[PDB]
Amino acid sequence: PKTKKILQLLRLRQIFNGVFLKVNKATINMLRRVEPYVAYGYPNLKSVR
Amino acid sequence: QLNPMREIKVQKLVLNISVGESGDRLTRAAKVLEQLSGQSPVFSKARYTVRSFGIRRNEKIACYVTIRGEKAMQLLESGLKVKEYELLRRNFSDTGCFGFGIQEHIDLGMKYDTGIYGMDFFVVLERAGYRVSRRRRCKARVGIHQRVTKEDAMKWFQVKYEGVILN
Amino acid sequence: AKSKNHTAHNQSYKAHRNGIKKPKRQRQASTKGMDPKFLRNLRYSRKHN
Amino acid sequence: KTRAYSKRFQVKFKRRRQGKTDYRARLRLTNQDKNKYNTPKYRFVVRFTNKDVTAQIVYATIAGDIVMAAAYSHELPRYGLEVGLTNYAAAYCTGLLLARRVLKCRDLDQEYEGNVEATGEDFSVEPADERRPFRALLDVGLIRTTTGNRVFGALKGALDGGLDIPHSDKRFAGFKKDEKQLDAEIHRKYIYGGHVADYMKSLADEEPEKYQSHFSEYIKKGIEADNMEALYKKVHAAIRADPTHKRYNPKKLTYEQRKASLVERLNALNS
Amino acid sequence: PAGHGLRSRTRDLFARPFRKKGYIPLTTYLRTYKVGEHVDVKVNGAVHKGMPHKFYHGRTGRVWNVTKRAIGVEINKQVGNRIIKKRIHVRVEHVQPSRCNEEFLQRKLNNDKLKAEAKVRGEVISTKRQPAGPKPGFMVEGTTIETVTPIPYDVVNDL
Amino acid sequence: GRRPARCYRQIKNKPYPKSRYCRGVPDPKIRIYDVGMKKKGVDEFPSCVHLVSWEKENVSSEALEAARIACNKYMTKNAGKDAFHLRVRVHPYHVLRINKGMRGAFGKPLGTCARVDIGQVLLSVRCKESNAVHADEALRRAKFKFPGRQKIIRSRKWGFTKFNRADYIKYKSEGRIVPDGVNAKLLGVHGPIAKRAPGQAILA
RNA sequence: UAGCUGGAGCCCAACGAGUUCUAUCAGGUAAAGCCAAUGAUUAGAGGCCUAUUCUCAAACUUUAAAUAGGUAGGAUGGCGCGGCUGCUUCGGUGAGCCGUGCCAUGGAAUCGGGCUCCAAGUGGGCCAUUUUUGG
RNA sequence: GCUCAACGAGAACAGAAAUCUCGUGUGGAACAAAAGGGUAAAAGCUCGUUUGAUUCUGAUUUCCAGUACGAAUACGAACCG
RNA sequence: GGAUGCGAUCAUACCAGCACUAAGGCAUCGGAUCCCGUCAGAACUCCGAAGUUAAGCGUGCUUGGGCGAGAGUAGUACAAGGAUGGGUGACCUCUUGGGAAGUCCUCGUGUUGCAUUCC
Ligand SMILES: [K+]
Ligand SMILES: [K+]
Ligand SMILES: [K+]
Ligand SMILES: [K+]
Ligand SMILES: [K+]
Ligand SMILES: [Mg+2]
Ligand SMILES: [Mg+2]
Ligand SMILES: [Mg+2]
Ligand SMILES: [Mg+2]
Ligand SMILES: [Mg+2]
Ligand SMILES: [Mg+2]
Ligand SMILES: [Mg+2]
Ligand SMILES: [Mg+2]
Ligand SMILES: [Mg+2]
Ligand SMILES: [Mg+2]
Ligand SMILES: [Mg+2]
Ligand SMILES: [Mg+2]
Ligand SMILES: [Mg+2]
Repeated sequence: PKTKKILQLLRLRQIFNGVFLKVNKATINMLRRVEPYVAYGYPNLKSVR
Repeated sequence: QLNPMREIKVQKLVLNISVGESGDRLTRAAKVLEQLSGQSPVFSKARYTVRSFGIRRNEKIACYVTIRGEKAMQLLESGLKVKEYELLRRNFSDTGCFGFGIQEHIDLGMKYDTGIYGMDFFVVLERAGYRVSRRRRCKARVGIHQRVTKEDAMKWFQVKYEGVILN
Repeated sequence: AKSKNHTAHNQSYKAHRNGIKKPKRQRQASTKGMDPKFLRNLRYSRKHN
Repeated sequence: KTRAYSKRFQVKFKRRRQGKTDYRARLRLTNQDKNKYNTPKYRFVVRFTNKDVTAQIVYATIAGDIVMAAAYSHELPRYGLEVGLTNYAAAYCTGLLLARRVLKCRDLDQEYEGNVEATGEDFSVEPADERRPFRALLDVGLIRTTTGNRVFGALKGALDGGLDIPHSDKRFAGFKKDEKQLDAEIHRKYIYGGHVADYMKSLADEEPEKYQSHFSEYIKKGIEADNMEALYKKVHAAIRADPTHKRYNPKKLTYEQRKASLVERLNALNS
Repeated sequence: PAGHGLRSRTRDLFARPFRKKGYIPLTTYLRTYKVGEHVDVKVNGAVHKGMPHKFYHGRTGRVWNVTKRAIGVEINKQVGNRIIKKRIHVRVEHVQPSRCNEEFLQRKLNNDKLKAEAKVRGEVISTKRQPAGPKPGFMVEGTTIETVTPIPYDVVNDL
Repeated sequence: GRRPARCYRQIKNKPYPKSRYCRGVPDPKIRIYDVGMKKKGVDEFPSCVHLVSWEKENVSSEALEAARIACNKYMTKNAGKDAFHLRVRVHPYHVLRINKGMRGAFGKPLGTCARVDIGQVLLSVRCKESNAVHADEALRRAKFKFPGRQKIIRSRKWGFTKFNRADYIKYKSEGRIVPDGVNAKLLGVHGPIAKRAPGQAILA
């Protein structure tokens, strides 16, 4: 249930869905709890565009 | 130190009589202390049931009295006279107190022909300032330099009643 | 025949279907149970406004 | 003692270890109803030393007690009383002086003038129905509250001064246990020093040698047993008129002094 | 009732802290509580009047009533589907003022002062907290660098 | 007789000591824990070997006594009754229950056993360096009495103390070790200065 | 009987949230301790005592986590001026409330639309990672 | 108002335990009862006065359906110790 | 640099053993008519002011015990999440996070309010 709730606040309700997250302590500790369910990194301009 | 406050005086003298039962013996025992002090003696109850001594709980078995002033000075003088001024080294406690016994109160002077009775003499020696340990407010210990120990108490008996400590 | 005695299994899932209901925050909280002195006095002061 | 004893010992409050405060009594004296909020409970603190009488109006805060007004016996010579500064009479004078001082501070002295002549019986200043009299609670401390205790002499003085102190008459000097009532005549005698004056008469005649040594400062000041009533009567009137670094101990040693001394002692044992 | 008494399994909960028994300090007794204030509930086992049930130990709530020797405290309790705002009266010995809004109360005063300056200067500002974020770039001078290496395993020194 | 040790080998329960709540507990089989020269000075035996358990399991009082006897007998015969000190380092404090259908199955005491973990020392032998090889053989014979896996480890300490040999000798030269049986307390820099003796007071 | 569910609606759109962050409370489980109290327990050393020493505890404990628990993070706030009280105070002294004029850039992140009625079925459960009792 | 268990040193009968005295004493005692908490100018012991173990209903807590009963707590309105 | 009264915190403040203190205040101290009080003016109470700093109180010292803060123990013990991880198992690895406690060593031994008052 905790993993289900966090992935709802990140809007990741489906597999292979992608979002942009801005970095701060609040968001990073949210991501650590759903680490096994997710892959993330730092995008570049080509990726964003 | 030769401070004039550091003089040893008798704080009080306690005469104990321990009969072990209640009845005419205790009442005649109490009267002897009435004669020798002038104040009503206070009885002491038993605290345990002991078959060997034949005493039950809360039974009047003994009586005693506390004397201070010149009266206790004269009683101690007459009591120590019965010993002919011959105490023992063991008789002195290390807190500055000593005692002895009297087999028969007839040697104290009173004829009392109440009966035949002895008594336990105990005498507390103290200096001034002992009030600090007995006053209600701001209780405190009396300080080692103002305390009476065995050395002073034994010296006090030697030079006041020309008494000799036996070994 | 013996049966099961007690379990909390599925009870918290049942409690979150209509997820835990917080009472409605109302201005003017009820004065019931307040000490009757200062309650009648407040009533008298309002009456004499 | 053992180190296990020290490890598990809990120290009492500091003023309990000093034997100066009954914390059960102080709790019931200072604890205020919570629906009275920051309204303070005032105390009427009366303390006797071997030579002085201390009277204070005190209320308690977090940082410590705060005094509203204080009075002492040793300042009574400024008004006219120089001897017997710890008897029932001077206790009455101290209580009267403190009561006059507080009423001045709160602008209540004119509104509440108590008994201006030390009546000698039970008194309570009647509330004026617009401004109630100042209310304080007597705090006696560790003394034993006996009948005729000087703390009730100061209580009587504060009552005559104009303060509202919840009390009874069962402990004034003069109350009879076998009759359950107070002798206001005997009380007035104590308030004006009659019990002391009777002793002087009961000493100047039969034992003049004891009389001189006992009441020495009375004689040296020329006070006689017949001037006491006028002396205390003038003091009460006078109070109601104008009631208003070389170091000698050692300091603690420093680290560089403590260790320097230690090197010398350790070598001395070693050699 | 019904299998468990009022103070059941409170052997550690209601015990006093170590070497902290005996007298109760005067600070406990002359703290001031008003309606709307926040207080923590902490039972102490020497005071048996006004004792709250063991559930409210360690909970923070609002003051809703004040009496002579006690205060009314409002505490949330989850009972199945919902939260019930429980209202209990507790003696002052088992209650302490809460610091759960101390940082908020000072910040509100400061935000008022900061927005006051923006009024004088004519600017528009935020005074809104922001979580800790990514650090900006920076340089470190050439200094000593210590080399860290895996250590060979030793059987004897394992214990 | 009694159940085979496999029935109680694994640590499954919470500790169940003999106490006021557990009564009627038969006594342990092992009553002696030190054999050989127990009253031997700390400066005599610098050699120390250990039998270290590498498993987390129960060890019975029976298995402890059998190992003690087997370790002891080889040492006395092949090295002398005077040349060693052997110490059992585990005490059986756990009570095993036996339920002698399933209604009211809580069991009565069966026996006592020790609860041991990985790295826990089971046995210790202190001797001289000339007999250190015989010490490994007696510990090797002892390990056949225990269930599971055990290792024999050459300790770095001097005898039964907590001091390494390189530092026990360094302290001894400096005059800073007072021998109390086998314990060899290392005196320091605290306590009354008058409590020390000329040569036994050290700054820092 | 309450909970879980459907149907009927109705009332509205700042309010919230099976989450984090900032701050602040509470705890005695793991571990540890016995060279600290209670209890158990091996051994020597020096003079019953002293200083050490091996090993322990669901119904022992000074210390004491991780994970979980509670609270708060403004417009339902604040400040003046003026009133009311039969409550409170020595006292406009306080506690509140009433009226009135001003102030309050929305007070961390992320996400997002959310009062009453009537009733059904259910009230044998089972399995798995981790913790855990009896055997 | 007082301080308990226990210990140390003392006093004819009287010793391991009869009664008295001084010193130490964080509770190692006691508090009807089981166990756990709690308490030292007390909540323990001794003495003095007493009947609040009283009247009227409300509210809250524990159980909880958040019903009842039992038990408890904080007020109010009396009358008392 | 001191005190006294009433306190706050309630050992950095306690405990043990030693040493010392101007002025003042405290205190010890003298007495038992009166109030009061006991077997006992010891205590409590009342009245005093001959003597004393002996005690108390205050301050300091000790390679003191305890208490408090550090460092270290130690990224150890334990523990949240993950693995179609290793192993016969007991258990243990790695990955994303949190993170203790004795011994040992160092340092410290109070701060402070209101009123009056001494230098
Ligand atoms: K049970
Ligand atoms: K084996
Ligand atoms: K520990
Ligand atoms: K222990
Ligand atoms: K049903
Ligand atoms: Mg089944
Ligand atoms: Mg069923
Ligand atoms: Mg009292
Ligand atoms: Mg029931
Ligand atoms: Mg099991
Ligand atoms: Mg436990
Ligand atoms: Mg454990
Ligand atoms: Mg249904
Ligand atoms: Mg009990
Ligand atoms: Mg009751
Ligand atoms: Mg006298
Ligand atoms: Mg002195
Ligand atoms: Mg120290």
